Amino acid sequence: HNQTDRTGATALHLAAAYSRSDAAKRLLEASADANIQDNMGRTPLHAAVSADAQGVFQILIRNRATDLDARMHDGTTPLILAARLAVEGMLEDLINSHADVNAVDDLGKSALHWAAAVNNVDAAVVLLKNGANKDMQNNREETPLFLAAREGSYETAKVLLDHFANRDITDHMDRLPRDIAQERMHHDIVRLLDL
Amino acid sequence: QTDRTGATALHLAAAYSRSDAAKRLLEASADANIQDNMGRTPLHAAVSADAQGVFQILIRNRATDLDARMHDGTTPLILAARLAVEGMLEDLINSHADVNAVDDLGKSALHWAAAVNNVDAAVVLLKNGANKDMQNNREETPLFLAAREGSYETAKVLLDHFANRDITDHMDRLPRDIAQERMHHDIVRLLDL
Repeated sequence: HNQTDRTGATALHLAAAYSRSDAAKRLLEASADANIQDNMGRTPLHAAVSADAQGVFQILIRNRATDLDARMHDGTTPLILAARLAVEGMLEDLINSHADVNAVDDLGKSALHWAAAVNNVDAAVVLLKNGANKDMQNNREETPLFLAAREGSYETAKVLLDHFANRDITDHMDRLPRDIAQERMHHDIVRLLDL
Repeated sequence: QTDRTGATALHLAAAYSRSDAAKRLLEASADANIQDNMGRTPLHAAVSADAQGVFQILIRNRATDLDARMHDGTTPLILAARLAVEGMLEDLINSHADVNAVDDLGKSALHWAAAVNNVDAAVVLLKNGANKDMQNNREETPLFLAAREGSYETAKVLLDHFANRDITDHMDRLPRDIAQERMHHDIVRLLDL
């Protein structure tokens, strides 16, 4: 019931991963724990996001006891995961359900850092519109703009610059976003930063 | 809905303990917090009907406002306190309802429990951080209200919680004075202990 398999997956994890809406509801009605962590610290909500299981995702976010800010064993939250995976809708649904927009994983990266690293531009816009700290530094003193520049995420770097993200905040080695873009040969980003 | 009393389908599911209906409406994105003519949401109606199945469905639904106010400021917790329904007041508290919210007369759920001598609710409320000394608009503490209404069991609870017996109403009456006035002999002697 709250019994797990070899991967630490409960029945509720499996419903998430397999898109079993009804099984998910019966489990939750029977007081099944919504926040049990599997071997990687994923709760069923992490699993619903990874599986892009829209039905179970909606059931889990509607359930008041679900921890929308639950952390995997590397501090990854459902919001960071949705940002990284670029699944449709879930990112904005979590935000509208009051997930913490500025929570960070264990390396100090927020959902916006990750939207920038993977060039998930729609996620960055939604995050920025809902109070994401555009100039947040992670443990390595990297801002989302720094990561965009490093990864060649032109479209997301442009959204951040249009939101007046601070282009002079350097990383732990004193590198500007312009510097890391130049080192990594992202000439288009260098040009964008020079405008 | 809404209908003639201002009841949506979800109010009616609450009033008649229809759990299947309530679940179906919520999963179809019905607004959990529509007020009827008296300012009741489906959650107030479930408390009033003592509808345990629908009550549980509603409180497990994230978007339900557990602290919703009727037109006199009555919250679900206050209503559960007044009515002395089983289970519901504790479940609201455990779901993080505001223990210290007040109706428009400034009465908290603890004020009400004292007034109706709902001693179990007083114990639960005090255990979860209720202000034992909170004064309402008329400057009445829950101890004062227990004293006035002859609520021995609840006045004992609040005294055991070191409620301040010296706090007076707007006419500067002690709980001891009002018990004396209303000839609640058990309370006066309770208070002289």
